Amino acid sequence: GDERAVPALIEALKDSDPNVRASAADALGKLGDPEAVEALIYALRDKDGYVRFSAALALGKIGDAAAVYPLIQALEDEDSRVRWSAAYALGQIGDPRAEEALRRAREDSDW
Amino acid sequence: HTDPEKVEMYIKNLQDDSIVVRYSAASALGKIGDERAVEPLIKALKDEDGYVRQAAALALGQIGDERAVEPLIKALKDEDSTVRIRAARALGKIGDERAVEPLIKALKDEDWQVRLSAASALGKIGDERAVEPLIKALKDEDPSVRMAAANALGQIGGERVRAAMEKLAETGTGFARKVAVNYLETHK
Repeated sequence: GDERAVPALIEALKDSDPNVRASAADALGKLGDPEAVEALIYALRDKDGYVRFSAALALGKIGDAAAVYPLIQALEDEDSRVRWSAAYALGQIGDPRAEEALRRAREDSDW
Repeated sequence: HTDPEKVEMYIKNLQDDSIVVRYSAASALGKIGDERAVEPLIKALKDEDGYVRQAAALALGQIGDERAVEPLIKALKDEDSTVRIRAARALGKIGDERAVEPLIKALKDEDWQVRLSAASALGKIGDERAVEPLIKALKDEDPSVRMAAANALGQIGGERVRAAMEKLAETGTGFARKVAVNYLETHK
């Protein structure tokens, strides 16, 4: 499609304003562009939970399997909202490895 | 199915002054998959702008031409981490054995996401030269890299992986010991 906007949106993920970073993540999500998977995977480790949530949702809409292990790791995030946005993303991607991870993450919490 | 006019239009766009036109052209040519774009994309891999290099690396992997194996091995040394990621995944897709030793070095990259992509690529290639580096990667500080190394080890399979798992089951600790324990239970 229109790749022209993608580089500035990836740069907007590095902005000092977390609202700008979450906005950029939402925009890249609507595009569903695989050109932003790496940048959004990095955005999953952002200091702000509202950005991590937005990056997780955007990764789900892109549907690229490169996000599978980082999203699996985001199931053990301190912020409970990030946890179900990561789980929603994994569900959308539809990779079998997520199933085992969800049942395993249940075992680690139960102990 | 292809459009020869569009392919040549995008090849010319790789020589444009605008970073954004160059990036869109490399992206478009990757989705097309025409081998006519391999030589121009190999040159775009050396572009001054990082985004243009990323799109060129992704595109060359999508085409899967072996002419790109050596330029992509060099791109594993790029200053931009997302260019190094795409160079690794592009080299995993092609499956050439020439990429095994450079990917093994890439498993020791300063960036966790590059290490993640190297583990994944070695698993897709299936070369047993990766078995020892991947076992070392089971001890990585980053949990995603550990999971990708454990997955890559299962993908390689064979007698060398089973023997390495046998040793790990006894001598190892933590996650690496668990990976080895779950491997021997699903491979006997």
